[PDB]
Amino acid sequence: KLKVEDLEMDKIAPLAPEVSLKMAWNIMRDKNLKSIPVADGNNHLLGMLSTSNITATYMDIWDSNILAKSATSLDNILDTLSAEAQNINEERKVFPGKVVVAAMQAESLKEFISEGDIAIAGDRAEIQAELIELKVSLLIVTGGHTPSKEIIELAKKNNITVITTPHDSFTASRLIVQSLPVDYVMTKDNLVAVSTDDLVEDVKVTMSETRYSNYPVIDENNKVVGSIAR
Amino acid sequence: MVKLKVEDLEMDKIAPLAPEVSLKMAWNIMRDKNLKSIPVADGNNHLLGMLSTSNITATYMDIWDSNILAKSATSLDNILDTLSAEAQNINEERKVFPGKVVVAAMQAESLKEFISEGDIAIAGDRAEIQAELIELKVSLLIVTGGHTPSKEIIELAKKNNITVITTPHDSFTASRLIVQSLPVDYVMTKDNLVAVSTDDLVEDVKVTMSETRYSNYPVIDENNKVVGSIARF
Ligand SMILES: Nc1ncnc2c1ncn2[C@@H]1O[C@H](COP(=O)(O)OP(=O)(O)OP(=O)(O)OP(=O)(O)OC[C@H]2O[C@@H](n3cnc4c(N)ncnc43)[C@H](O)[C@@H]2O)[C@@H](O)[C@H]1O
Repeated sequence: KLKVEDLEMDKIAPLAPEVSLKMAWNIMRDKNLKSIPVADGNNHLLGMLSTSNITATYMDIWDSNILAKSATSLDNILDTLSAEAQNINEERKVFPGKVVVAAMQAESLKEFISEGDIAIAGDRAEIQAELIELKVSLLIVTGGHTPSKEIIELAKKNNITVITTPHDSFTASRLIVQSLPVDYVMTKDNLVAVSTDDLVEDVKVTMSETRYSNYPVIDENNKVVGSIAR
Repeated sequence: MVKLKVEDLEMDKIAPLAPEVSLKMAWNIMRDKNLKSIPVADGNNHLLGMLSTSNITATYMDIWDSNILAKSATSLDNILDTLSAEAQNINEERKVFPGKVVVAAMQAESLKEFISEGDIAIAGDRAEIQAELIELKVSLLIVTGGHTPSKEIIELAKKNNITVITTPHDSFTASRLIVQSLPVDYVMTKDNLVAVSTDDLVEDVKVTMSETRYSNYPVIDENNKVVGSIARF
């Protein structure tokens, strides 16, 4: 009897779970993939990423602490904003608060911005200093202007991560969402894969139900070996 | 020979989207009706194109044209809906907002170096800022925080014919949401959309479907009205 491993399959390089949506989307376009598997370091299938996932994330109610819940990393934020770090709290993995644009006056920031927040700000030293004083978990300086040495020093002392992006505040706000790791967004449950072990006749029965265009293929050990079209 | 035509097949009747409908509204309809795509049609219900999550993603993920409101002729209505905003003044002779979207974070005097006649400015409660934005002849003033501006500012707007609206959202949120106001016809697949006609023979549509491997195809009738959608066999 003919098994799935006897079928020719599409080759498919899985995404790591920690890769940004930005990186993931660039890969999906580059290969013309509507969806792509996500796998761990041992190549075990973790989930699947598609533009259905990505759009739902963008269109559906934004959790305020989404960076925290996704455990979005600094490297993800830095690549996504084409940003450079002027100081890093190297003992922090996770940015716990909400993302806020520091559009206000310095004296007013207290009311909107609190400890652990991610603050997007411009090139005003006065504003930066106050955000540092408020213990934002992350200060994102927009406009491409790296803060003064004084500000950098204040941040070193307080262990505030400070980065600078060339993008203005509107664009940075749009971009930051694309920092999210794929594992936060992907389909995980009732992902339908097929095993190299499975009989084709049985797989026809399983494809009958589901209606998807593509199914990742796994081996005896749950490792991602490819995908096949219906 | 009597041959099976598309009209003989089972098809999904989908009410098509009007082209001016916002991405936000489109997606709510799509998500509700469990669609992965949805046809876009003109007033005579002729096919203009198709919307999928691939179009939407590509547009949302592309941050490179700060001028997309202009290029897309996004309507004030769409923006109002998307930002749950209310208008305080409207320039009735303007259909199009021609500049760039910009968060007005700076101090009043500095606004003039980033913000330019025709721009779309996202601004806070500060009346000083609101009035400089109006003097700079922004095409659209969006006030954040649900802070409907003062009667003074509204009258300054009236005089200079600056459209002004107010959203409950803060500036980060307004920035993140505003691209959802784009009309579907800016975003939809237009070129190389593959449709089938009711009177097409199923035989010949089987070939077409093998040449292109899309999962669904819009069906148009013998007078070119959108009559629904058929699944790949
Ligand atoms: N006639 C036409 N002419 C011109 N252009 C056209 C066209 N038709 C479509 N296009 C354009 O081209 C794009 C791709 O077209 P299509 O190739 O038709 O793809 P699709 O059906 O829209 O997406 P997909 O194949 O992933 O849907 P599925 O049910 O498998 O999966 C749906 C979702 O479920 C999830 N999923 C997928 N596989 C899964 C699995 N094995 N297990 C669990 N979940 C899975 C994924 O999140 C996925 O997003 C479209 O976005 C559209 O813009």
